[PDB]
Amino acid sequence: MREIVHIQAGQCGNQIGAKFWEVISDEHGIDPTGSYHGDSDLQLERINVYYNEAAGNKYVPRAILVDLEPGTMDSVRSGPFGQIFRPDNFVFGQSGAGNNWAKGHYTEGAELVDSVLDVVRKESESCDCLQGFQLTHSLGGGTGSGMGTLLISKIREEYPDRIMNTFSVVPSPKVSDTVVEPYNATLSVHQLVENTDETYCIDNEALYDICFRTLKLTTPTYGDLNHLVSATMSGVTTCLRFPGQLNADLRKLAVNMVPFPRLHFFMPGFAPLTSRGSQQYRALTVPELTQQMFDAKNMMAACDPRHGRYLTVAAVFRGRMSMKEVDEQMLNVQNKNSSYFVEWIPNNVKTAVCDIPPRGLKMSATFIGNSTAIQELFKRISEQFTAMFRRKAFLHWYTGEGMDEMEFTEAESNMNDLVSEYQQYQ
Amino acid sequence: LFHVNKSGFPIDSHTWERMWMHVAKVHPKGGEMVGAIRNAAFLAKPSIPQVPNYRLSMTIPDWLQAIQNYMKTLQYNHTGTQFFEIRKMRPLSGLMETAKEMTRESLPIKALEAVILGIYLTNGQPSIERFPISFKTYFSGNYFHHVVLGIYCNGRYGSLGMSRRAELMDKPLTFRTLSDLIFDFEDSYKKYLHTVKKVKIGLYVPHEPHSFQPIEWKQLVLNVSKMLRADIRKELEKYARDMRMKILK
Amino acid sequence: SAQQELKQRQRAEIYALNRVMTELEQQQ
Amino acid sequence: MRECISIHVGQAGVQIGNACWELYCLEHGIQPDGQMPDSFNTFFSETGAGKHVPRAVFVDLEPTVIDEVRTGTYRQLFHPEQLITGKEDAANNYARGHYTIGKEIIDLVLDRIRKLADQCTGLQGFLVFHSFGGGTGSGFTSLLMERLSVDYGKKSKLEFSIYPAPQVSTAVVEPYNSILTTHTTLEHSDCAFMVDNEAIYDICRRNLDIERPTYTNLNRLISQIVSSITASLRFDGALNVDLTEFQTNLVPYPRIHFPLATYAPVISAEKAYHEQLSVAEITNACFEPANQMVKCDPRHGKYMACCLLYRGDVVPKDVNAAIATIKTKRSIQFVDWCPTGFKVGINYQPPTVVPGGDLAKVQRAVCMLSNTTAIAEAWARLDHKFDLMYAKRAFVHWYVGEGMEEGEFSEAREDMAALEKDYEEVGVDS
Ligand SMILES: Nc1nc2c(ncn2[C@@H]2O[C@H](COP(=O)(O)CP(=O)(O)OP(=O)(O)O)[C@@H](O)[C@H]2O)c(=O)[nH]1
Ligand SMILES: Nc1nc2c(ncn2[C@@H]2O[C@H](COP(=O)(O)OP(=O)(O)OP(=O)(O)O)[C@@H](O)[C@H]2O)c(=O)[nH]1
Ligand SMILES: [Mg+2]
Ligand SMILES: [Mg+2]
Repeated sequence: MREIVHIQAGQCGNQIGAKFWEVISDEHGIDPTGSYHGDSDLQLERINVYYNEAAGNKYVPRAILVDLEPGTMDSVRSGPFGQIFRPDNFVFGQSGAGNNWAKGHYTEGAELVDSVLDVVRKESESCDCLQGFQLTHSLGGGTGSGMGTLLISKIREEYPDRIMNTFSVVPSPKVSDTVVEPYNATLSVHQLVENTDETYCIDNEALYDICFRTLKLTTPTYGDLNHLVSATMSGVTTCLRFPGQLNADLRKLAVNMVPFPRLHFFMPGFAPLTSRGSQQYRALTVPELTQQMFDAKNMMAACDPRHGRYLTVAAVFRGRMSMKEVDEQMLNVQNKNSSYFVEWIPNNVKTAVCDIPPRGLKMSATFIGNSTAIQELFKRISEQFTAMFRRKAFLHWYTGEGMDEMEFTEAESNMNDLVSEYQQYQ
Repeated sequence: LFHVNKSGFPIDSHTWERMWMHVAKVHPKGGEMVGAIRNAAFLAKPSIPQVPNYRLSMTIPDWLQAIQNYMKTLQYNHTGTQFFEIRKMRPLSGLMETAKEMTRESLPIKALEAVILGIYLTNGQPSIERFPISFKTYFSGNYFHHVVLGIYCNGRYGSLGMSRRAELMDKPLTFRTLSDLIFDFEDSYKKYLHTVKKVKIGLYVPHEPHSFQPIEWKQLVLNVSKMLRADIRKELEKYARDMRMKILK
Repeated sequence: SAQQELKQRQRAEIYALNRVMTELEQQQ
Repeated sequence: MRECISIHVGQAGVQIGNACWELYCLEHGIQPDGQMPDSFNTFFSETGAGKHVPRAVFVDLEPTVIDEVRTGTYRQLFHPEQLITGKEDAANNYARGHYTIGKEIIDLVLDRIRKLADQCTGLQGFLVFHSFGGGTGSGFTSLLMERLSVDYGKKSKLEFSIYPAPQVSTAVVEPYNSILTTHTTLEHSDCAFMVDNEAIYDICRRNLDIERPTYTNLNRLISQIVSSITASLRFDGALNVDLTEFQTNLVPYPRIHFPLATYAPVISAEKAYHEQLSVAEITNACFEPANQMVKCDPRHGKYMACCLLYRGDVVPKDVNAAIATIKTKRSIQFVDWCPTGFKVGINYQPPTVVPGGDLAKVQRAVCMLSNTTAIAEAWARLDHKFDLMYAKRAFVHWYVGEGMEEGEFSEAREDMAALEKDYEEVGVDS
């Protein structure tokens, strides 16, 4: 009950989802063959949130995988914990989108959408109480940016009463490996505003900075960044699966943190992140966790929180800890930083506490902030957009797929509209 | 004695006719102008004084002056009928609500609600600090009482308030000592051949508007008439030192 | 609607009356 | 032949009920499995073979806390039908608890009440436990109390709520829930006993010397107060005070029935040796402002009526002496229209201490209830919170999306303003 359907689109989404499933399975004590080899009874109590039982007393994830290039499925099945997925949930195209938004949403994306809605529908009648959906993808592409938005639009048509949780990776200016990011990014966020309840923006630049500066890694591959994102994802949905002193599911966060219907873009955090060398020079107390959460260098989106206020904040602690410590800490944190918090909301922190921490720690805390500083990112994207769209660069490829020109102007208008709306409350 | 409105607003029939009977009785000519104003088809609409706003450039003595001229502009009540019922022991927040609704309506004002208005206006300035002063005095075989609001901005003592008389309700920030201020009030009082008997001083009012701290009025009290002014000055300066260091509690 | 006109009349008459008694106190 | 049935709604109510039923099972000697190894009749039913069933109804729209109770150490105490569970929480939304998600469960609980109240002969009232901040504890309690009030017109209902603290808080939409619940708590219940978390945190930090207290300690203290209230119904003493007696003593006017509770002596096991803890000492400890379980200063108000439920080794002469010394003090200000303002009650059973907890095994204790006017501060602050948010219409779309109407938000505010005005206009002199 309160189950969640998980969908993965694009290479980035597929890899982050694979890491997320490895983390979740490790947390619940599931073998990579699908069997159970845990110790406690709390693991089985809410295993149905992310898993379906099967004959032979194994568990299969409730996951759907989509891409337009069959190589990603090959890598996912070959990789670790890839066998748990049942084969019929994989669906693939013939030729990838070629970083073309119009190709992954109009031309070849439509010819495969029916299978994904069919398997999603078949999974949604394999339950009784569905809380919502969640999708991992990248806005800088054609296979994740276009097909993803098409999929959420169709689903929101089907189930207006549920919720969606898109953990989208946004494109960064400096760390760019593509020439046509702004077009795809703007075209996707045109549709993300309306057909989604919570979007967690993630940036590769901020993740790389976290690995270099905090974890002191020498050669951070994509595995480490995917591990950090997976830790955040597992932190968000912990109160559905384990008991605590103050529970908070997805809808509680949605009502706490969405003051107005369109202001639902967040940037997460996580603590404690410590290098191997500095393991023994720390006390691991609630004040340390709270100081590390609100640090400007601990944000997962490449934005400066000092350049704007916080409409609303949440912090899902994890571990056996006092409640007075938490209440006094998230009170004095607001007291010292009154300039960084909005005056017309008397309380800005929605604190929740769980009891079961991660496997390798004693305490953790997933920080989720809703600040007016996020729009920084969008302005940068808009700048790049209006740099290329003025001279109509690379635009004939999108028109060749049947897309019209006015859609770009409409999406840019929506971008200015949303950025102004965030700017308003500051 | 003057009576008090207690029916909120508008004024009920009983207090209405009572006030009109009172003013008819006291006014020697009486019914002529009373009935003329009752049955006046059209009368001039009074203007709304605008509440001044604090500005950083202009100086603080001019700020106290400005509040004083606004209060003067508000046409001090001598109709003999209070319009806003005040309680001494009531918590401060109720008095802030009373002050803000009074500014909204902008009706005639007497000394007590005048000093409440002064507190409400000056509540926005941590540098400014204010407190109440009261006198119980004797004249013509009857006792009377008066209340004003003293201020201790920029290491200088000043006074605001209201009265039917002119110089008993307003002084500037030009006093080195509280004793000089109270003795100036005593001399102005003697100028009307009214004898002060007792003098009372309270405490600095807190700067938080929405609080339940009541207003103190009797923390210091002396019988000024009996004692010679030297001891009065000494005790008063001791008390002023005890106050400005926040020791008293 | 008529309540605000009632308050208008009340403040106008009481202002005029207060002016009259201020003049009388000047006489006294 | 003297009874009351308990309803626990929401996480806070269920978690307080855990401690409460632990305490009651401890006091009468009932094992966790309900098997004793006729004072229990107030809270337990005997059903042959010595099995004792509490008269409780555990309810929650979310199944996790009720499942925690089902798997806990008292799985064998309650019979299974009482533990009712929904499918999805109210999610801090009044409109989901009251209108949308409350409809599907309300009948299934009401009939259960109709069963329990049909097993008892004489019934004195109800003991409802809830929280104001939540979406379940507000909306579902509204629905349940409306239904019971239209059903049983003349049965007293005692709410034991948890009012939000001034500064400490754990939710962003608490004022909207509390202001909406103010209509049900007034006009349906009979005596609501407000409680804060910040006040009990301070009490545990200062008196008990605990630097890191969690919710278990707060629940234990609240359980001690409720067990003190429902003590004259179970044991016998010099003076006995049932529900309606102290209801007539406390509530002066029909619309002001919000007393604030207190307890004494709360002391650690170490400081007990250096303390005498006579009747005069504990009686004076109830009136100091550092022991009120609502974050408000009673020195800025007046006491309308008071009720001093003693228990343990006490005799009435000491109580009269202590009340005399209290009446001599000028700091403790009473109201002029209440020349006598103390309802005394003595009981012979001393307090009971849970083994896992941290409280001294004292020999006498007093529970003080006061219908003072200082409670308005605890309301006034919250109104300001509402005023700051509703001005911008923040979060209103969530509530209006669940079928709720917007005008109710202003209606609740004007009702609360009327309550504060009525509470202030009494207490004036003469
Ligand atoms: N944290 C991570 N970021 C990634 C990862 N892979 C890609 N990214 C970023 O994703 C961006 C593009 O992602 P994708 O290759 O998935 C675009 P997509 O596959 O959906 O379209 P097609 O290539 O046409 O199939 C790229 O600029 C990378 O900077 C990853 O594994 N982890
Ligand atoms: N004293 C005490 N208070 C608690 C406890 N648990 C939660 N609270 C209070 O409850 C408030 C939040 O409302 P909840 O009672 O948790 O809401 P709910 O009853 O679970 O209803 P839902 O939100 O729909 O789940 C917080 O402000 C806490 O102060 C507890 O165990 N003891
Ligand atoms: Mg690709
Ligand atoms: Mg709950």
